[PDB]
Amino acid sequence: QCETSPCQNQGKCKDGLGEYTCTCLEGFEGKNCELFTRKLCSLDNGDCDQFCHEEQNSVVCSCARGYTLADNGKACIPTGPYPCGKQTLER
Amino acid sequence: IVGGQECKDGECPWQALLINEENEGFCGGTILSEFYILTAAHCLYQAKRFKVRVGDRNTEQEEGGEAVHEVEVVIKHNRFTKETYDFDIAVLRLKTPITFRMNVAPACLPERDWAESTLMTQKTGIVSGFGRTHEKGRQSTRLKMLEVPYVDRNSCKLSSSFIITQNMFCAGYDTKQEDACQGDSGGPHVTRFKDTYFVTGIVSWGEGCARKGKYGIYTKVTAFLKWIDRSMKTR
Ligand SMILES: N=C(N)c1cccc(-c2cccc([C@H](CCCNc3ccncc3)C(=O)O)c2)c1
Ligand SMILES: [Ca+2]
Repeated sequence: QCETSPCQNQGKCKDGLGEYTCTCLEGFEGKNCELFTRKLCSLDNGDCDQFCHEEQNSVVCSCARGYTLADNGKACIPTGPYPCGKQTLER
Repeated sequence: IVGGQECKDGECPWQALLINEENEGFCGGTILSEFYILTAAHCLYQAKRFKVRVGDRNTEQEEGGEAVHEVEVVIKHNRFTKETYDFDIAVLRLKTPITFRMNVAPACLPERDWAESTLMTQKTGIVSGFGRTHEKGRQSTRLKMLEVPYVDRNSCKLSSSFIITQNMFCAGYDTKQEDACQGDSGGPHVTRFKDTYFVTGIVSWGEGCARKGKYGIYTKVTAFLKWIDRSMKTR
């Protein structure tokens, strides 16, 4: 299925059966790497779990005290059992 | 809170209650941390003496989990104005640290720029408290919450018979009988983003409660984020 060259923006097409797979390069998302990676906070909060600001025409996520920015650089990991802003839904 | 509903288990943990010398609530507040409560300066003039009780879900009776905390220091804003309620903000330092547990947790303080662009721009916010269930009714023995839409500034000013300063903002409905009321003042107004609640306002005032063509007036926290930062370092 890679014959048709379905991966856009020089995507890494990997053939299989009735399907194919695209491994997106730098700055691309979507089944075919056709969507533009998070460059602004106005669109999806830049994929950030909490705070978002732009550094060098690029999105940079951050979190509130009591959280740590995950390795993916989007999510926020609680450092304790009672981080701010989380409802205590225990029962 | 007029209209809205009672908070569900674990829903409004950042809610604090300023109880007077009779142990009766007269204002609310937001748990900012183990030692700090955010509230309205104007509430400071509505009680001879008060303490901050957290974890309460029903003021009717002791169900355990509640804890009353004595205030060590009161940090009221210097420019608080009694006529316009401008700068209607104050931070309370507790003598003893709150023990975060079920129905007792702080609300996040957002970074100013992001709150403005991403929080204040949300459709609604949430307000809670044990205040009047009706403009002239009794207070709620149960902690209630209410989702209130954000109201545009000019729309707010226009609808206000009193001055709306930049340290305030409007939230609520035009005629829909839902709003915060006396007793909720000082209480929290939080905006949710991806299931994380950030403090965005302080129940300040309003011409009546859930009045047609009238909205709820909140202290705009984003205007006092640095002030709150410095205040939380006091004593
Ligand atoms: N609907 C709400 N969202 C709301 C929330 C909290 C309190 C009130 C409220 C309702 C009726 C009377 C009073 C008064 C307070 C008088 C101050 N009035 C002003 C007017 C303009 N600028 C500053 C202060 C009371 O405490 O009895 C307060 C309304
Ligand atoms: Ca109780």
